[PDB]
Amino acid sequence: NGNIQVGPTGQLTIQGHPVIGEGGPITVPEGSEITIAADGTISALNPGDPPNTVAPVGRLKLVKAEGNEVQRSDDGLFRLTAEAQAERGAVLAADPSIRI
Amino acid sequence: MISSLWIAKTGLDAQQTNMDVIANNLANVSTNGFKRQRAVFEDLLYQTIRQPGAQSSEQTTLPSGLQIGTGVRPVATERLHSQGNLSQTNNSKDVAIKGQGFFQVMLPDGTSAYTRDGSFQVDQNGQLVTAGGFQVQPAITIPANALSITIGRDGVVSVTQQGQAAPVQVGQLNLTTFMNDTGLESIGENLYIETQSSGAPNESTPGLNGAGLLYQGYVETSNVNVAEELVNMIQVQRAYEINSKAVSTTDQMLQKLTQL
Amino acid sequence: MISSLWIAKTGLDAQQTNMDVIANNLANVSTNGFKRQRAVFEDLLYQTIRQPGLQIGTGVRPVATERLHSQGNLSQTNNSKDVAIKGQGFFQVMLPDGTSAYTRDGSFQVDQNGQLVTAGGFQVQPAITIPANALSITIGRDGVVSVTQQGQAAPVQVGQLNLTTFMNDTGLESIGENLYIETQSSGAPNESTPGLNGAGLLYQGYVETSNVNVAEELVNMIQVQRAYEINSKAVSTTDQMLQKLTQL
Amino acid sequence: MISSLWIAKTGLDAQQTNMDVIANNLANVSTNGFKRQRAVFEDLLYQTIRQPGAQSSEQTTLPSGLQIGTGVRPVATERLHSQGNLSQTNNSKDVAIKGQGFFQ
Amino acid sequence: MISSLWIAKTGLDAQQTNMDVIANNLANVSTNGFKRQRAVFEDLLYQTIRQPGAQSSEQTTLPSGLQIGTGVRPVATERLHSQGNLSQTNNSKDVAIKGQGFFQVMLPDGTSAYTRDGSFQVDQNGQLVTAGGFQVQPAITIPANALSITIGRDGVVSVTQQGQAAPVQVGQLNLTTFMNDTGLESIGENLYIETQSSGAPNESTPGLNGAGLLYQGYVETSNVNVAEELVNMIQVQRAYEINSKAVSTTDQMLQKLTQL
Amino acid sequence: PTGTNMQLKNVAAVMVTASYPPFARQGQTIDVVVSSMGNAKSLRGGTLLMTPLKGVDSQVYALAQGNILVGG
Repeated sequence: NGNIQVGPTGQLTIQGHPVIGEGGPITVPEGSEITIAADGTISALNPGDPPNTVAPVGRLKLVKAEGNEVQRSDDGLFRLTAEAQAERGAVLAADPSIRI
Repeated sequence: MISSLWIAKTGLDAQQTNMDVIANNLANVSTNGFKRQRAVFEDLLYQTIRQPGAQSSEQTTLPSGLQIGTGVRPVATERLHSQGNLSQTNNSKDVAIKGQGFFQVMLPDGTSAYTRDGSFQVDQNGQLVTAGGFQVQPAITIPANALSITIGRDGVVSVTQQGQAAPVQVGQLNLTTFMNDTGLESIGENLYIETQSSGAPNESTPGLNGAGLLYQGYVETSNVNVAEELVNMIQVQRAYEINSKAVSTTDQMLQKLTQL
Repeated sequence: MISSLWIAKTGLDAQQTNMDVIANNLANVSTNGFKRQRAVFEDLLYQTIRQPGLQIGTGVRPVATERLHSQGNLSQTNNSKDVAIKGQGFFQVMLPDGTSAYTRDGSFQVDQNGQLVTAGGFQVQPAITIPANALSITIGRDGVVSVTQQGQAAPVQVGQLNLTTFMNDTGLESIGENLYIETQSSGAPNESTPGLNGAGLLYQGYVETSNVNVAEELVNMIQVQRAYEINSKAVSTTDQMLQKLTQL
Repeated sequence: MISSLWIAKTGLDAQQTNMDVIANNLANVSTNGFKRQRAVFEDLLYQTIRQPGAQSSEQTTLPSGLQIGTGVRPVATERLHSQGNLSQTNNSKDVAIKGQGFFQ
Repeated sequence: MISSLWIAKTGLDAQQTNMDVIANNLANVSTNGFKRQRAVFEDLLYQTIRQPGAQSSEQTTLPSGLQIGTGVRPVATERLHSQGNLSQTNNSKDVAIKGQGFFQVMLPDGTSAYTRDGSFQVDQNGQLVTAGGFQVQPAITIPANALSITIGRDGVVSVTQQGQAAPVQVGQLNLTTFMNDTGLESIGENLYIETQSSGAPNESTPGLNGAGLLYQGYVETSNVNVAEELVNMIQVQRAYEINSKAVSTTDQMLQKLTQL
Repeated sequence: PTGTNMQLKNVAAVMVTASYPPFARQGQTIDVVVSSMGNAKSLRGGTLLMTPLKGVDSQVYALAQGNILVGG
């Protein structure tokens, strides 16, 4: 689900779950316009300011996992199977080849 | 209900405004002291969608991203304050301006208006008024038994009475100049009033630091160039054609969606 | 569900975007110093099916519109205050909030206390102060604004009209009323005198007209209408196939 | 809307300027000490769709590329300062100049 | 969206480029030292499909396969550098070239352009400049109290002073000739800048090596032949109408394809 | 160069306040309070560069530089 929604405090949540970036959960400046990039780079623009101040604030963590390595949990979110957990670690390393 | 239809509607309205300006310019060809008007348009807003200059990828940025524009809207109509060609009407009371000045008149309300037209008459009381009966400042009083009225280049109004070899001065016609001449509010009746964008009225003698020279027996006709108006009429007609075609094309597209 | 409705929908939306661009180009055919826009379409992600080799598409999505920065035709205004640009360059105009935008519309006026402003009233950098008793305003090819006064037989130098040149003219942000602001894709606004360092020249009494060619827009409208009809037919075919499926 | 239309529009203004100059010259036939005007025109902008002399290939160069031009513009209206014919009015107060001087 | 429509699009736009060439030639009829332009068109791509020459039936080749072509593109516009008609204006400052030479002019930015318009003026310092204020090279300076200026057909310039019965040479007007005169880039203002396709500037005094001869009191009028322009109008209109007819036919075909 | 665009993200302009203690002698150290002055999100692990602490008489009485401790 790519339907990302901002909050009044500025954090990125998907279905109420905060989005995970390279610095952990993604927090974006409050009241800013966001442009996700082909590699997940998040650029924040403050309204009123000139377009010269567009500066990135983080990067979405995009991971690659086939259907064999993921099993659905009871809350609708997929997670690594035990084998795949022991093979590729508990925390998946982000793949830079993923386009978005 | 669909964006392209609003954009084409705005285009149609702008072209209709341009045609209205053209028709107004052509309707005032015979008006003395008339200045032709030209409208200037601007585009309206721009939908952001994808902010250009954003990070397209960690090391690269988006060059000239996706901006969707709205229609068009007229900014303002500017006058062309240029010396309209002069004409000899051989009348002692017609006055024309060679430079950049204006005559001052008093409205019945007590306020002061400014007119460039110099077709003047005399009322029953002997004061110099315009064609609409408004009393021209500074209130030159022409006496009962006048034989000839002489208005010089510097604005002196003199009356030559019977049997006197010297002429009697009865007033002094001054001209008002503005910092921004196009900013005046036209109320019709060949009258312009001062606004805050037209600076302040600077009174000056006709021949001094930039007021024009007054010519007696001359009238300043309108500066409307008619061949330009015909070519612009052709242009406006073709543009209205194209905008109406855009409207019709959008109409044809929505029909297929209704049919779906 | 999983089908072709979305493919066709993404297609229609692209034709709608192209038609919006065409309508914007046509509506601004009378604006002075307007650069036509062209929308670039470039397809979505592909889904790969593995054999014991084939890739299915997903649709089309608009990426970025480009403004064509060619030199438009000049027209006549016989107004001494209007200047057009021969070459590549932008007039710098100061917005009320304080940030400087960049415009190519050369139709200027003098405001109530001197000062050269655009048609919207915003002041034009570098600031000019025209004297009140000016008889004729002359703007030279190299941007020197000289003013003649009655009596003195020599014109008085007032200001220089500097042109701001960007290395990438397409990346400027169009803020609306014939104004562009610099962006990260069009950085480093280079101020120069007109005529040197690649800056354009100035023609006084002329204004630069729009860049919109008409035939391209009309034929593109024909193509957009017909492609929209095609995508609508595809949507209808998918609808009928799903209707036949559900009736089982 | 069409470039050809703008080019013709200018040309029309240029010819109208020529006509106005001719009319003004004819209107001042009997005036003394008059100098007839003459208008000079020049090329307007030149759209460089294809650059003349562009290096199309590493060996061949494109000669005289696509230089689409815009209309015309009058450079100026210069007065022809030449000695007009002298005429004898036979008045003591009438003076005429033979060379290139001016009265102040 | 369909091939025939793209081919017809090239067609309309190219007949317009013609139309622009015709309009540019017409607008500069009164321009002194103007050269008329002519556009050249070429064929666009040709889709191979069946390859012509490929062997069918082992011993029989296939002649003239499906070379389906795309539209048209204009190659380039070439100026017709021919001698325009000389017009006598009886001026000491108008110079006309009768051969194949160019005057050299210095732009204030440092580089040099080349012009054929011979209407020269004198600045406040006495230099011979172009009507646009650009200073001619070499650099003819004219004395203050000049009574008559004589420009010979050899390019020598003489000034007759008072009290001197012998004219004094104050300069020498040279002509610049090029290998290819069509390769000069026209920058407007009757000025050409040298490009790499026009060779290098060859200086020559008027009468030798080919440079033309300079006439005083004459101006080289434009070589635009106008009846040819009208006949070209009639074609540029009929061809555009026919291409639009092709567009309409393709539109009808696509409409019936859609409606079914 | 005077004409250039600097868009920093790791620098904040701050005001430093301190108390000049009784009978203070040169070379002694005092505590300072560092407060941001414009649109800065945080001062978590920043370092205060050389700052001259003026008095009411606009004379330098102390020089401030160190690592800021923010609660967290």
